[PDB]
Amino acid sequence: GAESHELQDVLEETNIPKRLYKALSLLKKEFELSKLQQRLGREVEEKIKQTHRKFLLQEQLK
Amino acid sequence: IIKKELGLEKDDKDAIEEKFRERLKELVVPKHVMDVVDEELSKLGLLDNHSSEFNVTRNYLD
Repeated sequence: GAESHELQDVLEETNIPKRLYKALSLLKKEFELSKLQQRLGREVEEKIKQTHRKFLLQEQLK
Repeated sequence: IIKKELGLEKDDKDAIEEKFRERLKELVVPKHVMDVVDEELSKLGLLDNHSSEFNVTRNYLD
């Protein structure tokens, strides 16, 4: 999901090892960014579920 | 929640406590009024931000 600049830089890499390593590094960047998004989403999902679970505990007490 | 106020800024609604206290800290004052102030502050902490009760509490504390 990188912009056109990273793709152009990958094209600029004449040697196959260099372009392949750049592509793998960009794959790592994509995976880690998606990991940050997934971790944050799961964190807040559990937090909101726990917020509702607080009301569930309230109703159980009632 | 992901930003955790790192995308917005602290609403300062809780900061109203200290704002009013420092707005009063400097005054040599009787004691009954302090306990009334503390009760109003506790109600403010309990009362929701959007409540009309909360708005009247804010005006009375002003």
